[PDB]
Amino acid sequence: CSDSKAIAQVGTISANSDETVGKLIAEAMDKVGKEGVITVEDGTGLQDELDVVEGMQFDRGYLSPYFINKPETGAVELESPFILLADKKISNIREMLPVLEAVAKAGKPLLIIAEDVEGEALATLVVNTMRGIVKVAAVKAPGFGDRRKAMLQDIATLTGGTVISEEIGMELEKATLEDLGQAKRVVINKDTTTIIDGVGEEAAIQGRVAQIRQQIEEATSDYDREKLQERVAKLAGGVAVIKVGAATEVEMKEKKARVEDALHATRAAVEEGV
Amino acid sequence: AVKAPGFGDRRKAMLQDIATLTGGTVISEEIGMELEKATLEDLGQAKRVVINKDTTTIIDGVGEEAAIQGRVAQIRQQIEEATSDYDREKLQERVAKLAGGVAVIKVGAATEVEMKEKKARVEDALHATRAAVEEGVVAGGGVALIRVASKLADLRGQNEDQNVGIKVALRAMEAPLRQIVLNCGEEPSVVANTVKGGDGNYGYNAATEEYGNMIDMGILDPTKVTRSALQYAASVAGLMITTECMVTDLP
Amino acid sequence: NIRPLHDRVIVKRKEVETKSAGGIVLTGSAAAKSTRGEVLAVGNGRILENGEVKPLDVKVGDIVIFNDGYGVKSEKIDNEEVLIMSESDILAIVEA
Amino acid sequence: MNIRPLHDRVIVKRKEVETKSAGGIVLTGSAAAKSTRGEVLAVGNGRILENGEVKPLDVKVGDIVIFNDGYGVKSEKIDNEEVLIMSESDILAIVEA
Ligand SMILES: Nc1ncnc2c1ncn2[C@@H]1O[C@H](COP(=O)(O)OP(=O)(O)O)[C@@H](O)[C@H]1O
Ligand SMILES: [Mg+2]
Repeated sequence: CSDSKAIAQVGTISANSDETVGKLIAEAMDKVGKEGVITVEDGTGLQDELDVVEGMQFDRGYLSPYFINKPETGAVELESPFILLADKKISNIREMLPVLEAVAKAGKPLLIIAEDVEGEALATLVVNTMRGIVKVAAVKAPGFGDRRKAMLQDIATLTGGTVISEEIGMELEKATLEDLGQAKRVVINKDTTTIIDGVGEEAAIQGRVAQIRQQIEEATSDYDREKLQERVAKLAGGVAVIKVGAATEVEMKEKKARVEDALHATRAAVEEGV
Repeated sequence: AVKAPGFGDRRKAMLQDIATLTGGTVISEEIGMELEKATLEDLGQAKRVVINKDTTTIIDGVGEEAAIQGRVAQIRQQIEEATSDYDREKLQERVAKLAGGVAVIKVGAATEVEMKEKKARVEDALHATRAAVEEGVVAGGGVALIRVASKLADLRGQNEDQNVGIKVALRAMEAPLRQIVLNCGEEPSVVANTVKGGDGNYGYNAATEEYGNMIDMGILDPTKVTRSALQYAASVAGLMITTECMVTDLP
Repeated sequence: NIRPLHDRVIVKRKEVETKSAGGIVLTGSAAAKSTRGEVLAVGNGRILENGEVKPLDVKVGDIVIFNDGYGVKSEKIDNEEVLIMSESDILAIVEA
Repeated sequence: MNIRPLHDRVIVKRKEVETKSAGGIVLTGSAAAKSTRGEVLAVGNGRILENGEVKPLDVKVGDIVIFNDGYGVKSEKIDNEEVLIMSESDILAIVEA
């Protein structure tokens, strides 16, 4: 089962003769491929919806609301920012000069991804965007400790930065202006943080992709493949999410059930044929 | 000196509503400022303020119309939420105070049980007028549904069985009107006929027990409530007639 | 003006909580207040054993670094906030 | 903009934690290092005891010194690098070779 015509059809069959469900899955599978992830959520309006997010997008919010830039709706857009992650919580480490001044010497807007930010470090951060020395914003990292740190180094190679660890032979006060990665632009909201394009070699990315391929199977079969493919889609290609619409709450349970059924079937139909 | 509006986040959000209105700056312990370091620019200004035992009022405070409209535009994103009800009550409350004004209706009654009846009839009327305003109105007496049913008569489906589903709906759109008449203890059969014979807004007035123009007689259904009633019932009833089995716990 | 006695000097605090001097460093949240000062006026000297009058090594109008204990007391003179301290509380005298 | 320490007190610039030269070459990190070494800038006049006036501090300038970091040591910012100030009593040994 290959062509998107055939895919939409096997999708439609599992959907109990709903053509919309099949063609929509086909659209997602056509855009993000075999490996793109597709999710089903309860709906707002009465209509089915297919959203496509391309490039790197992960789930976390900005810790301080005052960082908002150009864009309304609390949108923060930063041009060519720099990202570094230390694994640790930053309150007392507020000194961190030599590194900031280096960034101060650069005169660029920063995008900051850390394990977490204490209110103490936050206050002086507010002062920087108001004062104008450097415009800077900071948002929290996506996951749990082991899972996040594994997907953090993945982000480092994307923007060409190097991960600094306090759990490693590297220090919070020690960083260089060159250690940071770059991106074309970044947009941050209450829920999601986004990087459009980072600057990195085609070599490091798929080199990193070839190494994770051995990690795809292992002993673990299905359960880490889920977050791993979750990670994989985010890093190179893109992820797709389908918001399933319904009129009433009881119909939502029926609509969603038919949608997940058809989804698994296309995957099965895709890999093993029909 | 007066206390802040509410418990946290109710209070803190309404300072920024209040702060931008009077053009002052909110002093927070959560940012790089503190109370002992403050400027006269951190202060807001107003023409007059009145405070009584229970109330505080600010008469025409001075802040840009640009900054004020900025806070309302930010609440537009706040208008659409997952909180549904009570979220809408307290959210517009902040907005109304900042731009418009507030209205409160006090329902009177002799006894507490009549109070529950009067206030309930008032809440229905409030939602209805609000809904009527935004989404428009159609002829009451359920005559809208009985009229749209007349317009859809030539409609057909994919198969013969599907046709019945279509016809079942139109017959069922008669129900509301036919029910109102029955509550008057009058022949529903006769009234349905005499209304279906005619067109447009011609309908039955149940209170005056005489026919006439629904719109001219001031009998109005907010279109939203009529649209909603039809949609929701069809969704669940459509699913409901599909039942071939039922599972439950034992007595 | 007033004159402190013995070994005690009366100093006017320099700006508080703003670290804005040194490096490229900007202003932070956590506060360290007034580690330096311009003084005002000084005492005659401290007696030691019998030391009688030994002139204090710090002259007047000099800007100095200090460690603030309770030995220094916060007073308000001439609508100005001032610190009274013992000369032993002065660490170093900075000069441009 | 040099800075002058008062009597008995010495001002010295710290020497950064050495990547371990002991067990050469095995390096320690990343953590603070107890100071068996240190540099200096200026020196106070001396300490007075019972008219004993000022005994010149036995430490000269440019001398490499070992010290214990106690409550007595303060951290200050001078142009560029920040340096620390202390009493001669807190200085233990001067390294010479
Ligand atoms: N005087 C009247 N004459 C005819 N129909 C009326 C009159 N007053 C109300 N109606 C109709 O009866 C319905 C009243 O609904 P009501 O019982 O108040 O709440 P709900 O809309 O939930 O049924 C409306 O659809 C309206 O068209
Ligand atoms: Mg099936």
